[PDB]
Amino acid sequence: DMAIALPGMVADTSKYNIDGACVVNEGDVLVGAAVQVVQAQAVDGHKLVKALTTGTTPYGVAIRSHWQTVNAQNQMIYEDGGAINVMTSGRVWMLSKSTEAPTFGSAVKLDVDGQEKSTWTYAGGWTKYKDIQLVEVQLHQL
Amino acid sequence: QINASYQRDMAIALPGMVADTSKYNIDGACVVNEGDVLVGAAVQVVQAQAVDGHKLVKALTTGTTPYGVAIRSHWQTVNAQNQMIYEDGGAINVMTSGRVWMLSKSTEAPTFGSAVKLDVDGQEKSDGTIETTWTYAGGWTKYKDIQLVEVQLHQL
Amino acid sequence: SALRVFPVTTELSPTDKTFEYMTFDKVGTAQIIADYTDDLPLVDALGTSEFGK
Amino acid sequence: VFRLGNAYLISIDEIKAGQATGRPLSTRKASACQLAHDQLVNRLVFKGSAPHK
Amino acid sequence: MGIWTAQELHRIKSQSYEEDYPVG
Repeated sequence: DMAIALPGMVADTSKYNIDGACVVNEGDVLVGAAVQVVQAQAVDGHKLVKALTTGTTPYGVAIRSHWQTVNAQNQMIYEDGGAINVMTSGRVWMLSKSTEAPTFGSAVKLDVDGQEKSTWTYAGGWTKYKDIQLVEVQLHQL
Repeated sequence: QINASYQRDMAIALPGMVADTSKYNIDGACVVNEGDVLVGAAVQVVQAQAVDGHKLVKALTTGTTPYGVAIRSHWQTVNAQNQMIYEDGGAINVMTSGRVWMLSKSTEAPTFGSAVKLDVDGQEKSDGTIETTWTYAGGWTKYKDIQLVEVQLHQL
Repeated sequence: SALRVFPVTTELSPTDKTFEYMTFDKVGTAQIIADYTDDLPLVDALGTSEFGK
Repeated sequence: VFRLGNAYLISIDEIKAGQATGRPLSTRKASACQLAHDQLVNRLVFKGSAPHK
Repeated sequence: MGIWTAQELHRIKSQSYEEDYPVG
């Protein structure tokens, strides 16, 4: 057969929005992890994204791209100082640390690493691939 | 002899009809379970498959959260009881965002922007016991002995 | 796969959403007769149908 | 001077069903759209519109 | 329990009837 999904990959073709005018301010961002806007330049119009930290409001989830980012590892990663794709509305597969699927329509909470711990809501997708435990998340733009 | 000419106007809408071409969203990967669904009435979700991806829906029931409203289609609907219904065990077009014409059983026109209340059977009613996130869009008309209401659905 | 171990036929149009097929059976008998006979046994046929989506 | 407009929808399955059964569904909707425009013009002439003066 | 079905002995009239909505 085939694998069911991968982290950072868009689930369906419903209403979705992708912000391509962003850049990784510091560190590296793992594909499929939540990001936050550190600084939004007023005139230049670029947003400086970063990995989610303690006590901050998430913005979006970084998605995959076979051309924008290459890496020698098995898993994709966004390098510091490169343009990043961030999806702000739609259904996306996301990294998770939970082990049981929550109720459909529940409000999800995000860990300090940008993961899914025990507002965005659960969509109904809960699969397993190479011990990653993807979760399907619906993102709205507020 | 005096020549005569006549005039007649069509109706505005039909139950379950999409109101206008504003931004909408249709969830077509749904299956009807345990009964029949009337076009223009709200539906609920009883199980979302974790791997397969399909969602199982049925008519609204007391103490449940509505998901969307079924819409008209000349290919996916069966003609039974002198109207369109969605039969059990078939795919259903469920709308979860946008403006739609919906069945109603109230008597007074609603106000713009107020919250929508539903009945046990899944039809709009001004004093229903089911709370919804949806709002009223201002349309309020009547097909032949049938009441209709315009409703704005937000994504759950 | 199911498409290699089971037969595949092309008989149904892309617009049909339901189809139906029929099977027929026969009933009757024969007897040893003599000349100047009037009572001869009769035969008949019947059919049944099934549907699909 | 004022402008008027509407629209209609149709799917591929309905197009194929209309092509096969001999009764298309798109021409009926086009006729309905034209009739709606003409009736709106007549209604504007004979009844007016308070918000639009 | 026969050989023919009702649909095989049915005919649909070629002409259809349309409701009238005069323009004015």
